[PDB]
Amino acid sequence: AMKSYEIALIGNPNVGKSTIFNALTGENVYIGNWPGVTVEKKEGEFEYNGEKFKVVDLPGVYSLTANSIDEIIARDYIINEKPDLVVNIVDATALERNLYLTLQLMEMGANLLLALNKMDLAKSLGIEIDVDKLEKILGVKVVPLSAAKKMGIEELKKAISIAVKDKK
Ligand SMILES: Nc1nc2c(ncn2[C@@H]2O[C@H](COP(=O)(O)OP(=O)(O)O)[C@@H](O)[C@H]2O)c(=O)[nH]1
Repeated sequence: AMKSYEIALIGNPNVGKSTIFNALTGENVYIGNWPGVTVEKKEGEFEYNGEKFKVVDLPGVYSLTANSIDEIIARDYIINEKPDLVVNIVDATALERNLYLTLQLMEMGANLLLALNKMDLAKSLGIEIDVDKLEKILGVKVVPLSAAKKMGIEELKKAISIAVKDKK
């Protein structure tokens, strides 16, 4: 009946991935781990419009090399599980370093959406981001938000429903 999609959340540690995951899924959540390791695996889902969205939280990583079991898990999933959409959660207060992962993600031909979190913190720290320039330079859609202050989440949901169609 209801059409489904699979989306993955990935970014550096401490960017608000857990906060965004909870905001998107609420009570619909299973918590376990990846096979044979003590790396936590969070999965949940939300309904938006008439469509259903399975959300997998990938391990927080700084790059997608193979220097850790986390990078391995994350890379294996992105490439071999082929999610309809990778939501790359990026911290606006440390853009440069967050974008290292982003570049690798683009390399892999991930269907990508950029969630530029912590806009409040950046503003309060005097950090300026030209979101439009960023969107332009990367050729990826950028959704500014502040998940901890419950701002932009709805915007994000909408952008997700739109971005998954870009896998076709
Ligand atoms: N200022 C601010 N803090 C945030 C935001 N989102 C998350 N945080 C805080 O950043 C810290 C780490 O967030 P968390 O979701 O646990 O990050 P994760 O490690 O990427 O999963 C927590 O203290 C959050 O409250 C935001 O939009 N603005």
